[PDB]
Amino acid sequence: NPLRALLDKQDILLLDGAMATELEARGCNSAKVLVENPELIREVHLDYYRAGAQCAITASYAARGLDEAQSKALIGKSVELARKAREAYLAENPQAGTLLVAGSVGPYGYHCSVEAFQAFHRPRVEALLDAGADLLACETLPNFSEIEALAELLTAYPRARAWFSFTLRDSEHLSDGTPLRDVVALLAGYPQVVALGINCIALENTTAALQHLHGLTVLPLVVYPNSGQLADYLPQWQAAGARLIGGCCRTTPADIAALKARS
Amino acid sequence: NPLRALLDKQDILLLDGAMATELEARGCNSAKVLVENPELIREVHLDYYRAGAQCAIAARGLDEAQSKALIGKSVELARKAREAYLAENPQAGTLLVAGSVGPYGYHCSVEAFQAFHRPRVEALLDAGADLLACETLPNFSEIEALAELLTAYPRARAWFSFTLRDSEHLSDGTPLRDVVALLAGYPQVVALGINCIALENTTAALQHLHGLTVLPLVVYPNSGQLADYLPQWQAAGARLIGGCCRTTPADIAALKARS
Repeated sequence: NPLRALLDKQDILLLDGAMATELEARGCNSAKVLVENPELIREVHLDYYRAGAQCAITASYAARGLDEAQSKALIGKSVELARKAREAYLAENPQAGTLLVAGSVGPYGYHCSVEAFQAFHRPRVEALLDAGADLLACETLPNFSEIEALAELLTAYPRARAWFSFTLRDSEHLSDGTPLRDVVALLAGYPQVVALGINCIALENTTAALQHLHGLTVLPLVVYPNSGQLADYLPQWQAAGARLIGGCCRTTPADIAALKARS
Repeated sequence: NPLRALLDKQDILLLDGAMATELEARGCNSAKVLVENPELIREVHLDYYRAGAQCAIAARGLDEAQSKALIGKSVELARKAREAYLAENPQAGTLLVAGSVGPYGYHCSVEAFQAFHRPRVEALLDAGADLLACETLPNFSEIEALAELLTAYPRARAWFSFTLRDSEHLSDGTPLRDVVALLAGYPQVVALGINCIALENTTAALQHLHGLTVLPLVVYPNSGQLADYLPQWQAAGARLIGGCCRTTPADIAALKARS
């Protein structure tokens, strides 16, 4: 468990934020930057580590024209860059403790078979795991059937660890309508899933959602919503069992810096 | 870009001058005036706008939420004078308020520089500054940290002005070709130059930078005429000109005339 070392020493584990915002500042215009401007992506990760983030989440959301062996080299490269920045930060501040790189697995795109979802995600899971991600961020998941497929797929790789974050229709249901009490009940049978929560969601919908999950599981809860203060919710969220906190769309290293201070 | 509107119409953008001189004239004797005499500071800014300036430019028992209200207030006052001036003479064009970001005064970590400057940057930006004056920067490492810190605020725009050891090196010894090469990778940095410097050290410095970038150069040195250098400086790529220590609205008035 990559989270056990940290959660035994501190109440809050800090995540990073969006990537696009920092890149826009440096004059960027999706996975072209991994080839043409890899140094920028290296620097953005370094900034978040500096602002106080303890876990980095990867860039570059594969491509038309490449086979699936080229895609993994691309996907893997984003993990490598996050790793380079981490080493760089550990050289600067040796007293910074344990830092992690999380490889991202976003949603498909609907209704598919479990095996259809598994064939789709398997390239990326292996690419991220082989590249050296400490854990897998299964995020922005709206579909229950797709959730099953990912948790089953993970069992093929015994050393993999992951969290599962979802999008919501309301405070009690997935975006596809599935009741949260079923999603939790499912994932409870999967020890590899080490954390649960929500992301890419509006701020004023986060707390109720967390509160509901808070009653269904004592797994560390994960929260990183979109920008409007984000650091102002940290008390409510922590009380709702949230232990991994960061930001999504429209967030910058500044929001994470605010979080560091409030913890 | 706050500067394109002005730089598309005129060769020279006028900055203001010192503050202490005008305040001394009105009978002042660090942040006591922001709370006790805020009207005075409003007037000095109004005075500089009249003289021809187009751009206007502390905890101890206080927490950092109070400091930002103080720091923010100084931008607000400059904004009030601007509205006051634009009510009086509406045909005066576009005027800007620049929030100041001074030096750490050495060696600190990048994160230490960023933690130090983050309160003030957010305070100025939230208060409504049009751009940030990163001035009197002697230290290269502190310069990096600041350019990086700025990327956290995508809509922020800034200029970077430095102090020098000679005409080719920062006060910390770093060659200017390194400072320029670095800041060239940071689009938010919209102008470069020098400030708080002796008059007879300005032109050589500008001439060197002139060969390294075509960004608008910023110059505002200490008092000795300051307006007498305006041709030399403009020829050296300078487009933002004003004064620093010991300068008064008179020096800015002189510049207005010579352009």
